[PDB]
Amino acid sequence: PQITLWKRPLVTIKIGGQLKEALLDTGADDTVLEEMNLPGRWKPKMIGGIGGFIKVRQYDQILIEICGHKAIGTVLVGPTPVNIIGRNLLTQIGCTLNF
Amino acid sequence: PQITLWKRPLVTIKIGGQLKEALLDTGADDTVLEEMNLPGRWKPKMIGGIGGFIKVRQYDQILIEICGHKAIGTVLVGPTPVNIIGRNLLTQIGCTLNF
Ligand SMILES: CCC(CC)CN(C[C@@H](O)[C@H](Cc1ccccc1)NC(=O)O[C@H]1CO[C@H]2OCC[C@H]21)S(=O)(=O)c1ccc(OC)cc1
Repeated sequence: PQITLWKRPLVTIKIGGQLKEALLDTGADDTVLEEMNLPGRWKPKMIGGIGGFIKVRQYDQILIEICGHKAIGTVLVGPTPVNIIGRNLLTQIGCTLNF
Repeated sequence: PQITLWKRPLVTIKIGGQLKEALLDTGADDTVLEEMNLPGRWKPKMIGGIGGFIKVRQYDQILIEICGHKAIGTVLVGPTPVNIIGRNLLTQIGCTLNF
């Protein structure tokens, strides 16, 4: 689809068999989701945003479906203010900016 | 143009007579620029993201040229690590997400 930006670009995602709402965030290198239980191993990492750095759990090679488009990649889980889909997954679904 | 997301979507902008590099950021409600001494009146504001909040100065009706596309709206200035073009201006240059 072509998504205009007068509203937040929010979409439904499916991860770990659960549906959630997430923000398509071209300003994020990485995908960061709010606290949740994910299966598999994870390593502690740190990521920085506009307000500083936070501790996150890094899950590698996680299956995640975005508007019916499948992606498999790194998902960070931690105290982000909102679920964000970053470029590591936006590229996998073929997302581009156009103007 | 069409901008892929393999790398950060940085573009050249013109504001207050200065050329800068800024992120085309669908996840940013508003436009946030690195510290700079703009003239005119402002009002204080706080914006939050990963890591918490930062204090910024809100200037209204600021002209920004984004890849030759003119836009005028609210611009926040503060200790951001990156220049961020948000949805308030992205809509004005006809920017959409597409996948
Ligand atoms: C609340 C949604 C989201 C933060 C979750 C909003 N951000 C825009 C993002 O695109 C920032 C924009 C951003 C980019 C780079 C440095 C600081 C901020 N990117 C970001 O935080 O990404 C992180 C996750 O991937 C990593 O790659 C970038 C940093 C990591 S923001 O910078 O904090 C922000 C921008 C405008 C605004 O106006 C109301 C309010 C908040």
